[PDB]
Amino acid sequence: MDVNPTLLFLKVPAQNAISTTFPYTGDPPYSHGTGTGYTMDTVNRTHQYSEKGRWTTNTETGAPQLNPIDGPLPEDNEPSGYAQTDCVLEAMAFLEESHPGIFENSCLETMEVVQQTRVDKLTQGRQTYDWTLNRNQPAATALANTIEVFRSNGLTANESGRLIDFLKDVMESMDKEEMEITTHFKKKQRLNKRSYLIRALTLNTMTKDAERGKLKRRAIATPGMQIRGFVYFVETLARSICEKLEQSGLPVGGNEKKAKLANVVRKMMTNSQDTELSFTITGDNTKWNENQNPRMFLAMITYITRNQPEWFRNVLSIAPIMFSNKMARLGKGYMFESKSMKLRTQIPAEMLASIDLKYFNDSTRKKIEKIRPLLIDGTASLSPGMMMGMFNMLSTVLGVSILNLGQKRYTKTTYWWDGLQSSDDFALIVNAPNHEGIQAGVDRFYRTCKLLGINMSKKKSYINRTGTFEFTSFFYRYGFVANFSMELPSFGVSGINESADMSIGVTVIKNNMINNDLGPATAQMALQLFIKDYRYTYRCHRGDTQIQTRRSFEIKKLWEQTRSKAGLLVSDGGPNLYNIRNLHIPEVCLKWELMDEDYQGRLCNPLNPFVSHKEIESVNNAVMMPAHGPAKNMEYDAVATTHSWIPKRNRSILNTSQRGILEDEQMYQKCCNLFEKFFPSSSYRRPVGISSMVEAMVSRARIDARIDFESGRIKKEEFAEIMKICSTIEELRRQ
Amino acid sequence: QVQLQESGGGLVQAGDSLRLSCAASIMAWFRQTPGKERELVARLQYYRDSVKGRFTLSRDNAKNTLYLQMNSLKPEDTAVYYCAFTDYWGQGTQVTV
Amino acid sequence: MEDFVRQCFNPMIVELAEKAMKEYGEDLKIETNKFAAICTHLEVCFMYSDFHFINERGESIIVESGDPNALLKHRFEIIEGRDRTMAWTVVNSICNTTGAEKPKFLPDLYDYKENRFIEIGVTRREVHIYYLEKANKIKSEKTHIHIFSFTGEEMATKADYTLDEESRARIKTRLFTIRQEMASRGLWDSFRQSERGEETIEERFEITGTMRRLADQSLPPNFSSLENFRAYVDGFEPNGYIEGKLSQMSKEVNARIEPFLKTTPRPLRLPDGPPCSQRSKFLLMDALKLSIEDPSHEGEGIPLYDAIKCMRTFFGWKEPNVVKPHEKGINPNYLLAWKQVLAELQDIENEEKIPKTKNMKKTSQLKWALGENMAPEKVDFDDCKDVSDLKQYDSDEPELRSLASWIQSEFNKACELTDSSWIELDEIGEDVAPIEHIASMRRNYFTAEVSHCRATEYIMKGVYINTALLNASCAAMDDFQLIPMISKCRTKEGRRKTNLYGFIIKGRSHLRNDTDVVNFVSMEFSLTDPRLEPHKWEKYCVLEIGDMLLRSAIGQVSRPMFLYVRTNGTSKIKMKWGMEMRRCLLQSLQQIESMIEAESSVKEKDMTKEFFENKSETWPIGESPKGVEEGSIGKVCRTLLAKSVFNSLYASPQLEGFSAESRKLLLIVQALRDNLEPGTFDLGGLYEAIEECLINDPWVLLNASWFNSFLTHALR
Amino acid sequence: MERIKELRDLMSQSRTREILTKTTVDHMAIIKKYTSGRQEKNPALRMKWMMAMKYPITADKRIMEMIPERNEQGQTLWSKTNDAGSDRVMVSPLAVTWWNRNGPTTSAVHYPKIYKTYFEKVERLKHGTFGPVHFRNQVKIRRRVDINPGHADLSAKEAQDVIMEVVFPNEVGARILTSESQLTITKEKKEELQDCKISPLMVAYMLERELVRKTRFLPVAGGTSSVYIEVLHLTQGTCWEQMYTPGGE
RNA sequence: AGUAGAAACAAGGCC
RNA sequence: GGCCUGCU
Repeated sequence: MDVNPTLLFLKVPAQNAISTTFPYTGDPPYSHGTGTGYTMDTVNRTHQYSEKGRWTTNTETGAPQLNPIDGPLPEDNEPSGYAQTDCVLEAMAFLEESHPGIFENSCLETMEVVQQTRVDKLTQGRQTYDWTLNRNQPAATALANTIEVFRSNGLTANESGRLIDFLKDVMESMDKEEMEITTHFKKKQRLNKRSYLIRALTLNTMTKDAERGKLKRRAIATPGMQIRGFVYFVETLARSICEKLEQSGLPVGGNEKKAKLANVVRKMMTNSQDTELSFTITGDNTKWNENQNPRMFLAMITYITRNQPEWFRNVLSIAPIMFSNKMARLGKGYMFESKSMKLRTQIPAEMLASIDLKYFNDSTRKKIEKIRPLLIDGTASLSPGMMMGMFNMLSTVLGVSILNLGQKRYTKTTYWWDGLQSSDDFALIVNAPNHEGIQAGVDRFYRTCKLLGINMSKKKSYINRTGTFEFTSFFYRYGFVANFSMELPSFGVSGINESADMSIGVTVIKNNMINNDLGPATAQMALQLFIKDYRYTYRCHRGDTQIQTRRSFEIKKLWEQTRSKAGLLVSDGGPNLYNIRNLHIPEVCLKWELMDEDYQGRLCNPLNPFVSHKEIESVNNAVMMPAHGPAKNMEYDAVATTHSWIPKRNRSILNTSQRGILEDEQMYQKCCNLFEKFFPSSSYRRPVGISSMVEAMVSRARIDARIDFESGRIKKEEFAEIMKICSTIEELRRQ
Repeated sequence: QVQLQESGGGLVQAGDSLRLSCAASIMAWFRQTPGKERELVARLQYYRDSVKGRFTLSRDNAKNTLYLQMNSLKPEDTAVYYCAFTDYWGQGTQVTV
Repeated sequence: MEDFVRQCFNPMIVELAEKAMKEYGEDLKIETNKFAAICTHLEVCFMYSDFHFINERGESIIVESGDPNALLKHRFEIIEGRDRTMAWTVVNSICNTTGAEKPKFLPDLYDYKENRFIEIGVTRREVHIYYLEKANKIKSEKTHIHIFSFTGEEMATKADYTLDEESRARIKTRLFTIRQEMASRGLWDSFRQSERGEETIEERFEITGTMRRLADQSLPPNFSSLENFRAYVDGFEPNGYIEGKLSQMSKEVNARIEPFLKTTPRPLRLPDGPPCSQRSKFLLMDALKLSIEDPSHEGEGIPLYDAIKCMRTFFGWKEPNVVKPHEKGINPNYLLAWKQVLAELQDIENEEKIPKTKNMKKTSQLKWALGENMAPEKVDFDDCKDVSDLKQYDSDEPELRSLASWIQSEFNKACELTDSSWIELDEIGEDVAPIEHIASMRRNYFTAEVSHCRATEYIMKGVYINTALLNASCAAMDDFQLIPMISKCRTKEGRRKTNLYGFIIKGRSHLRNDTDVVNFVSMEFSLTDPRLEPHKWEKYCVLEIGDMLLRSAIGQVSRPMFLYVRTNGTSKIKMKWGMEMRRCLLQSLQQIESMIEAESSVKEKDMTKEFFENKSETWPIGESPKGVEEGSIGKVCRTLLAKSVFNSLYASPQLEGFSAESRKLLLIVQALRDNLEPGTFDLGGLYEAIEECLINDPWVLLNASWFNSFLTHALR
Repeated sequence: MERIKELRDLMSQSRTREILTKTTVDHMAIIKKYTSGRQEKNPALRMKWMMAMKYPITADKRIMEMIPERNEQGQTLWSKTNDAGSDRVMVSPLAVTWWNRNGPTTSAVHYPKIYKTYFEKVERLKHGTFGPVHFRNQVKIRRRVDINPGHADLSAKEAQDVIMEVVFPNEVGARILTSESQLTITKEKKEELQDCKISPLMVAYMLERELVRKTRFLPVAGGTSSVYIEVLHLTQGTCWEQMYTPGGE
C-alpha cells in the first residue's frame, strides 16, 4: 500500500482540511542577488501594456513618458492600461450619488489633519530612499539629512515644524538653479535643476524576499522623502473615504474582513428569491499595479476635492503629479563571473545605459535593449503606471466604485452584482434570473473593469454557486473555516528578547486559539514546543539537568541558591507553569508570589544596566512581519525585568566610508539624553517649540536650581555656582 | 531737544576754588584739554580717581541745576568743562588754573 | 516708528521682543506699535525685577551692582521673556513648590516675601480702568496686580506696593522719558489705540514654477493645463458615457464561463528526464543506529564521548574501500577523510578528557571536500573587460528530471511505527480546569500515536543537526569542526538509549547574508546496498566500512555495512527553518484535532477516546493496486506528520508555487463534487501555471502524482 | 549640579556645541531617531544566530563597575568594546543571570502597585471557579468588544493629560483637567506612586494602558463582558464551552 | 565539486 | 605572519 495524503480530500472537504495544502513548515523562497532584472522586466511590461498610448518628452526632466489615457479601446482580453477619463469620472460621480456627502466630509477631515499635521509624523516609517546618499536609509535619518541639506541651501520654512511648510519648502526646492549635497569617501557637490528633479522623482527598487506562494520573484519600490508627505495626505484622504464604504476591506483587519464577507454573501443570497440564481466569482487581478495610471488618480482626487479650498486641492494633487513623472532606479546592478580566469565582478546598474551587451544573456540583452530608450541618468521613466501598491487605498476606492456601479440602479437589467474588493483581490456575488443573466452580468462587469485600467486574471479566477469561495487566504464554505497554517511561522521565538519572546509566544498561542480555532491539546503542544525551543535558543535550561552550555553554570548556582525554585523564570532556568488558563498572564506576575525576595529584588531592579527604554512608542510594541502579509506591530504584555535587554547592533558600519554617521549618532544621543534629563517628558510627549536646545536647558537650570533650593538639597553656594555656570555657558554660546 | 547751559569758570589761582553750575531747560561733568582727550570728572555720586576729594558734584532737582564745587585747583585742571545727561551735552565753559 | 526701537532700547530687549514677535507668527512690518508697547512692558519688567536682591532675611537688599558673592539672589524672578512652553513650565514649577494656586494666564514675576505672582502691565490708558479690566479677565486671583500709566499714576489693590518707592520714581521717570521722547517723534495719532486684537490667516499652497509645468504634463492626452482640466472636471456631470463605450467596445472582450464537468479536468503532466535524486541533508530511510543504552537525556551529555562509546560498541571494522563513486568528485578524498575522522577520534579517546567540541586539521582532502578557496576573487570591472569568457552568472530554468519510485517508498516508511519513543516533551503547569484535563488526555493520545514514528525521529535528527551546525558556524567560523550525529530515544522496556548515525564536518562558515552557503561533508552508516537504486545517490560517495551481525532466525545474516559520504551545504535561513521542524507536529495534530472537534460538534460529546481505541471510522490515506485503502485516525496522524516533515525537508520555491496553483484546482474540483456548478474563465492558463512549478524536486513531483491519482479517484 | 556640568562639558567641544545651538526643540524627535541601524526584517533568525556569539547583548557602561569582568571559572561577563552607535558596551548573557544571583537587591514591593493590570489579571484568575465542559456547536459571531477591563472611561488623549500631570506635573502646560473623575484619578495615582523609582516612562505607559479604553473586533459567543473577554481563549472553543466565573464576581 | 535556482554563495575590505 | 567586520 502506498500512502497518499491528498486522497484524504475524498472524505474531508477541501476547505475543512485546507491547512494540509500550505507548506509553511519549510524555508520560504529568497532572492540571492540583484533585482535589476526584475525591475527592468517590470518597467518594460508596464510600458508595453500601454504601447498604443501617445509618447511625449517632459520639458523639465527630459524623460520620455507614455500617456495611454483615452487611448484606443482594447480589442482583446490581454491586460490593458487604456483607462478612459470620462468613464472613471462617471464612476466616481455615481459613487458620490450612492453615498452623498462622502467626498465633502472626507475632504473636511483631511483638511483638518493636513493643516494640523507635524513634520515628525514622517519619521514613523520604514526604509526610505535618501537622495542625499542615493540609498535606502531609515525614515528618520533620510528626513534629517534632507532637512539639513534644505537648511544649508536656504530653505528653512520647515523650521515652523509643520509638514505643510516642509512640503512648501520641497516644492520651492524644485525651482532652484543649484543645490549642494555632501558626500564622504567630506566633499561638497553641486546638483543642477534637472539632476535634482530626477533625484527627487526617483524610486529605489529591491527584490522582495520571504514571499510564499509563487515560483518567481518580484520587485518592489521605495520612494524618497520629498514625495512621502503628499502620499501621506492622499492616503489619509483615501482611508477616510474607504472607512465610509462598506464594500472596501483594505483599511480593516482580518476578522472585520470575514464579517463583511459573510454579511455581503448573506445579503446577496438571502434577498435573492427562488427564481434568481446566484454565483460567486473568486477573482484576482493580473498586473494590478502596472495598469493603474497616476493621471487617473489625479483625476479621481480632483473630482473628490471639487468645491474645496484651492490650496487643499493643490496639496492633494501634487502627489499624483509627481507619480506621473516618477522614475525608478534600475537596482543594485549585475554580477559577472569568468571561470577561465576564475574571477567575479559587480557592475552597477547605472552602467546599463552605455555598457556593451556582450556580457548579457539573450533575455537580459533584449530587456536592456527595450528599456534603454527610457534610461535618463541611470534611472528609467515609469510614467504609465504604479510600481508597487503605493496608492493602495485609492486603488481600493476605484474597485469599490466598480463594485457599486452594479447596484441594479445603473445596470438597468435583471442581473446585478455586489461584493468586496481589497486591492489585487476581490469576491463578486452576481445574481440573475438565469444562467444567461449571470453570464451577461459577469461579461459587463469585466468590460467595465477593462474601461478603468483594471484587469481580471482569468487563470487565477473561477466562478461557482454562492456558498463556497475564497478571499485573501480566507476560505468560506457556509461559514469561514480556520486555517492555522498561515500563522504557523509565528509560533517560534520572535527574536526581540527573552521576556518579550516569552510574552509574544504565549500571546500568539492565545490569539490563534481565539481567532484561528486552535485546539486545546494543540495549544498545549505548541506551548511545550515553544518552551523547548526558547530554552534551547537562550541557553536557559531547567537548571536541574546536566546540559552543559555557555550559561549552564551561573544558572545552576542560581538554582542551588534559591529556596523556592518554582518562582524562577524560564529565562533563569526555572519550571514552566504556563497552561491554557495562564496564556494571558506575563511570566513575571504568574511567578511573583513564588519568587524569593532576594531573587525578586535582583530581577526587577530599576538600576539594572540592561533595561533601556527610548520612547512611548517602543515600550512594548514588537514589529513582526507576518507571513503572507504586510509588516504589522503587536502589543505584548511584559514586565520590565533584567531580561528586557536589547540585542547587539550590526556593527558593520565601521568598514564603510559612512563611518562618521556613528559619531553623529553618539553625539545626538548624548544631547538627547541630556535634554531628557533636563526635560523628563521628552520621550512620552515629543517637545514642541521654536527655541534652541541650550536656551531651554540653561533657563530650566536657572529655575530648577532656584526652586529646589526654595525646598531641597541645593544650597546658596551651589545655587550661585549654577547661576554663574549658566552665565558661563551663555558666554560660551556667544563665542 | 532739551539743552544745557554751563555757568561758572574763568581764571583762578593755584590752590584756589571754583563753582561751576549746569542748568537744564543721570547727569554729569566732563572736561577737555589740548594734547589729550575728553576726560571724565563726575557722575550723579561717582568720580574719576585723579579728581577724588578735590571736587564735589551735587544737584538740585527743584530748579533744574547741577553744581560742581572744585577745591584745591591745580595747573593740570586747566580745561573746557562740559555737562551732559542720559544723549545731550552743553556748550562748555573754560576753567584756567 | 521702528527707528525708536533702533535708537533707544538695548540689544537684549530688542531681540527678546523679536523672538516674542516670531512666537505667535505675525509679521513686524504690518503693525509695529505692538512691538514697541510690549518691549516697553518687557523693559519695565526687567527694570522692576533687577537691582533687587534678597538675603536669608526678607527685607530685600537693594544694590546698584551685584558684588561678587553667593548673595546674588533676585527679589523678583521674571516670567515673561520666555516661550509659552517655558512660561507655563515656570508657572507649574512655582505652583508645585510654593503650594500656591495656578493662574490661567501669564504672570510676569514671582516674589518670595509675599510668595506670589506679579502681572505688570503699563497701558496707554489710565490705570483705574485697565486694572479692573485685567482683573475681570483673571478669575478669582490672589496674585497681586500692579499697573502704571503714562500720566505718572500708580495703583494697586490692598493699597499694596511691594518694594521701594525710589524704584517707582525710576519707573515713572522712564515712563515720561518715553512719553516726551515720542513728543519729539510724534506717534500719538495711533499710539493710544493701535492694536485691536486681530487674529486671522489664510493658508496658501500655490503650485508655481517647475512644479506647475509638471502638472501640465500629467493630464489626459487632449488637455493643455491643470486649470482647464480642473474646470472640465468641475463642469463634468454623468451623461451615460460608460454605456456608449461599452456599446462601442469590441464584443471579443468577454469573460465567457466555461462549464467545469467531470470530463473536463485532465491529469497534470509530469516532466520527463533523468530520474530524480536525493536532496536531504541526511539519510532518512537508510539510516543505521549505534547505541549505548545510557541513562542520559537528549541534551544531557557530551557529544564526542558519546559518539566514541557508541562506535566502540560495534565490532567488525574493515579497511574502507570504494563501492559506489561520486561520479563527479574525487572519491579517494572521501576515503582519506573517513580514515582521518577515525584517527582523530582515537586521538581524542587517548587524551585526558574528551573535549566538548573538536576542531579538525585542514588537509587538502577536506579543503576540496568543503570547497575552500574556490570562490572567484572579486575584482573591478575596469580591470577585466577584455576577457572573452567574462559573462553573467548562469541563470536558466533548472534541469528537468522525472519522478522515481524511491520517494514514494521513503514516504511510505516515514509513516511507519517504530520500537522507540522519539519525543520527550517538556513540562506544563498542572491542569486545573476540566477542559485542561481533556486537552491533556488528547495530547497524551497523540503523543502515544506519533512518538513511535519515523517522522518524529527525522524531526529530532534534523533539529539536532541544524542546531549543532548553526552553533558551530557562529562560534568556529574559520576552522573545520567535527560533530557526531546524535539522537536519544527510549526503548519499550523504558531504558534510555543514544544513537549515532554518523558525523558531520562543518567548514568555513563566514555567513553574511541569509543566503550565503556553509559547506559541510556528511558521513552516515547504513546497510542499504547502493547498487540497487543508483540514480537516487547521484551526489553521494558510498564506501564499504564493515560487517554487521543482527540476530535472525536464518543463522545470522552478517550483512555488509556501508558508509554514505557526501558534500552538502546549507544557509542561515535553511538552518533556522530546519531547527524549527517541531512545528510539523503542530500542523499535523492541529489538523487531526480540528477533525475531532468538527465531528464532536455533531454528537454533543468528546469523541477522542472512541476514535483512538475503537478505530471504527477510517479515512482514505492511500491507494493499493486493489483500490483505495483507509486507515484509522492514528495512521492519518502519522501520514500528515510525515507530509509536514517532508515539506520542511524538501522545501523549495517549486513546492510553494505548486501548492498554491494546485490548491486552486483542488477548490475547483471540490466545488464540482459539491454540485455547485463551478466554472472557469481560462482553465488552460491555470494548468500551465501548475505545470511550470514541476521541474526537478522529488517532493513536488510526488505531490503532483498524488494530485493526479486523487483526480482519477475523484470525478466519479 | 551634575546635569548642567555635562551640559557645559558638551558645549566645550565644538561639534556638540553646534548641534546644541543650531538644533531647535521641534527637531528633538528627528535627531533622536537619527540612526544607521535598520529595523530587522527577520528577528528570529538573527536572535538564534547572535545568541551563539560571545557578548551578544548590550548594557550601559555602568555595568563595568557593578559586575566583575569574569566569573569564578573565568567566563567573561562583559566587554569594554562599545556598541556601534552608542556608548553602551556589549556583554554576555551570563551578566544577566549573574545579576540575578549576586547583583544588588532592592524592595520590589511597589511593582504590584505599578503593574496594576497584570496583577489584577492574576488576582482575578487565582480566585476563579471552573465548571463542566459542555460539547455543542458554538455559533461564533464577530463583534466589537473592549479588551481592557480596567479602562477608566477615558480616551488616549483624554487620559494623556492626566498621565502627564500624575508623572510630569510641570510639563502639563496650559491644560488643567476639568472633569472631576480625572481629579480623583490624579489624586489617587499621585499619592499611590509618590516615590516609586521604576521609571517615569514605564509608569506613564502603564497608566496609559490601565486608564485608556481600547477596543478590538473578535469572534465571540456569549460573554461580551470585559472580564469574560480576557479569558475568551479558555471559555469558548470550536465545539466546547467551559463555564468560568472570574474572581471579581 | 557542492548548495541553489531566472542570481548568487563557495568570506569581505583595509594595509 | 600581525590586527578589523559579520543585516550597512
